[PDB]
Amino acid sequence: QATINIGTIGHVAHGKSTVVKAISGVHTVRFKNELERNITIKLGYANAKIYKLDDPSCPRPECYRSCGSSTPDEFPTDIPGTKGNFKLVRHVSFVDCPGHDILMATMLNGAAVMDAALLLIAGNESCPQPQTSEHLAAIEIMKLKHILILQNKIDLVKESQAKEQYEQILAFVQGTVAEGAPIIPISAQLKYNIEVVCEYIVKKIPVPPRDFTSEPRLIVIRSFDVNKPGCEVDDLKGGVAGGSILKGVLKVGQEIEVRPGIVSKDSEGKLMCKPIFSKIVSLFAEHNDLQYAAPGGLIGVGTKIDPTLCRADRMVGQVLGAVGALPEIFTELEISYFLLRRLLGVRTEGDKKAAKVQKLSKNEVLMVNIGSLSTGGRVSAVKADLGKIVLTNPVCTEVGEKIALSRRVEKHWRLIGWGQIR
Amino acid sequence: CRFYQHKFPEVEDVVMVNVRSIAEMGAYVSLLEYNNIEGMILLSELSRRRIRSINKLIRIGRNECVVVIRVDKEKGYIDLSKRRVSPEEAIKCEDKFTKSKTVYSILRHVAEVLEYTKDEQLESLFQRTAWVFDDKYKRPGYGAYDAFKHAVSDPSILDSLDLNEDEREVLINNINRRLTPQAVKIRADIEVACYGYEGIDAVKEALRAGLNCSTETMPIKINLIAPPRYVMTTTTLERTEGLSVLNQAMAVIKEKIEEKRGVFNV
Amino acid sequence: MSVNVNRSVSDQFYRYKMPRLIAKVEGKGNGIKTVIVNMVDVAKALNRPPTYPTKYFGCELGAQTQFDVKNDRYIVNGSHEANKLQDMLDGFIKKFVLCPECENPETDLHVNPKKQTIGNSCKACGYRGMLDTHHKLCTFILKNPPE
RNA sequence: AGCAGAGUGGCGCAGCGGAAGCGUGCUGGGCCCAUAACCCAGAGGUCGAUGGAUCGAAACCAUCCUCUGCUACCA
RNA sequence: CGAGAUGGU
Repeated sequence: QATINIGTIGHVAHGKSTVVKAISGVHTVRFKNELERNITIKLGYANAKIYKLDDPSCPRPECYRSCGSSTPDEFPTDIPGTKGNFKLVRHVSFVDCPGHDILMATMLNGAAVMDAALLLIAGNESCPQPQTSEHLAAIEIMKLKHILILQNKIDLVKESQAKEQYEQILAFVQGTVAEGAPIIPISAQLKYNIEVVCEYIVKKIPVPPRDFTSEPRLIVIRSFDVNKPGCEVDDLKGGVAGGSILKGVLKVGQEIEVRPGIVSKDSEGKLMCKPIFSKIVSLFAEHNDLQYAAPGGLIGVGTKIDPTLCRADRMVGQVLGAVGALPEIFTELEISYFLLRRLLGVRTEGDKKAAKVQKLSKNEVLMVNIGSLSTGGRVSAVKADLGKIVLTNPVCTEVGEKIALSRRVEKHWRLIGWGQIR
Repeated sequence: CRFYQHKFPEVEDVVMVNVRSIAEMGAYVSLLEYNNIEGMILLSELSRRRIRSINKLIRIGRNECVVVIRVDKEKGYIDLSKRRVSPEEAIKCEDKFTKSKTVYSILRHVAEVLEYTKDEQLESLFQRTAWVFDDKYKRPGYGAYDAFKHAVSDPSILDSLDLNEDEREVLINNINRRLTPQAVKIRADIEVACYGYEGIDAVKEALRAGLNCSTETMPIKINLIAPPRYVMTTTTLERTEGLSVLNQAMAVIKEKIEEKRGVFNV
Repeated sequence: MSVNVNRSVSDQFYRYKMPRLIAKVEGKGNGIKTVIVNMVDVAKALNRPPTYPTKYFGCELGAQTQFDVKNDRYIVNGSHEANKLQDMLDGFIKKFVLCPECENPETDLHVNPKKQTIGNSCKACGYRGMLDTHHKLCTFILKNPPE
């Protein structure tokens, strides 16, 4: 399955494809009859292995040469060793986090399903790049301290401008996160130095505690593969959920449920909403089928549901567990909150409305996030630090420790702060 | 040879013709449903309004639709007109001609049996079977093409008379080589997406309950434009008969999930 | 080749881009035609009916124009090769839908044909009003409202 | 993947179960003192593979191939 | 009461 799961995180115009291939061998993609843009804009994945010879290097699947293919005019090459037998370090897979702040709820969810972060940096915009606070301040508030930095698109950038970038970032983080994350430089075009990223995901990142025998918990985000061909057109395979198990051993034929579920038809409102549950039909990980599974790793879980739920990611940010589980389900929320010391998202040569956030009012709709879920929140009562709200879809958590808060401060919502349940 | 019952055309009806020459008073023409007999279109009968050139109304070797305005039976004189013909009547003329050319393409080929020395065999093969198969129906408006279509579904039409084996097989083939694509002409459209958490077991009745009392071998054909747009074929029946099976299938498709705690728009 | 929608702006990164407009000169003297070949694709790229940009050339040049459903040819009568259109190919933007506050033709029209008025609105800075009363094409637009 | 088009004889639009189909473009001739309008005539010819009825196959019917178009998915 | 514009030596 896996020992750890790592989120590749960044900002607009930094690229994706070359570096996600360099750390895994897998092209991150979403299927569309259209050209591939500079970024995978919405949350994805890349399956991987990490392995070495007897001496520090990251080989190809043929071990004798590191020979590249990312540039048409050159063959950059080194010898890891004289065709030595490879050794696996540990089982790992990557969470391909969103490329634009428009998906900030899905980004907080991606940052919750990872055990650690890779934060990606590029020369395409001015030095004090703001997502170095925006991700890492939320990541500290969701208590996930495990962080690394990766300087990607610098193929034509001088060492003094590469310095000015990391040094204006090192000055900027003083109010938002600890400086203690290592930086790895690479080439995006030449695949130079990329095996140091592999070494640092062994060097910096610990294996986290989980309970192997306590009651099942799972986070789901992805509608996994089901396909059109068949002699029976309905329910040939059933819908498959992509997720990561938080807690408990899991097995084929176990009854599993999703906590927020759905609102029942012919209800007059938020009443009569219920969980949804079924027996697990199959399991998938590491390009193999399974009968059993464990906490701490990315997995595909097979279910009896209609594939019409799976033709798109309807299942973004959902919490799952054993049938009839305890954890409280919220369709309305009691909140206490705090706001960021600057407005955030983009920057240039001098101030662009970067002042402190204006207080909330009841005539508005929030986007609000809890655990690894998301919902839209409408106000019943509020003050500048405290409130009471009703939710357009239900949400769930094992404890009400934290929430994250986004406001329509302009045409689409931006993060403005965080809070707790009362 | 002649395609029809009678020696000469009747007055004030439409014939298919081919143009041979143009002169000072009119164009000279051969009628096609008769044995290439001579007739003429007068230049006064071509248009209701001024003519910019004649060559773009008529040119030699092209097929044309015209009414017969006068006939003298004894001398063999026939007068033709184009000013009269409406476009519905031109479509009707092409249907009469196509239904006749197909029947004639059977009989001309069936005649290549016995001695076949003279057109006497063509006229002898046209008489009896093919003539009594449509002389009875001139007023209703059918031709022997419909009797041949009846002889395809039941050969008792042929068994009623003196017969030849080419006259059986060539007749059948000139329908069946074109009629054998008796293709699908009805399918259903359904908006259903399924609530059932037991669906991979439960929906296998809704996929198979669509008709009662079949053989266990009986197929149906099922289709999909996208997952929320389900489609089914009504047991390969034609659009003149499958309308009952269409209404039953869509009702059964919704029933075998509304029976199972689903709810949908009727 | 391809171009910016208007050449009064020299910027490589300008928001508006389109295919070339190419035309055939046809016939002989005392009876010459200029036929525009790309006109349906250019009208689709500019989000207008193909009658309006064709009619604007006849209004400026002092010439007859033809439209035909039987053959899909759009025609400006007389010879108008090279510079005779290409000095003024901007005009359908430059005399109608440039905002006076900023050089950004992200601009829409709405017609009230019962009340002799054409409404105008640009998304770039919120500029709104009507088309001009001395300008030619207003008499054609009110008799030919948009789809 | 559901449904549709194309597979020149001359640019381009693709007729109908008869060997160009018609409106149009090109080239030449007539008419006029001459140019346009109008009139007339030209252009070397199995139109992707494999079967079958025909006097006949780009155009009556199967089975494969490929790209577009609208829906919209094995990816 | 069809259609019938124009003009380097």
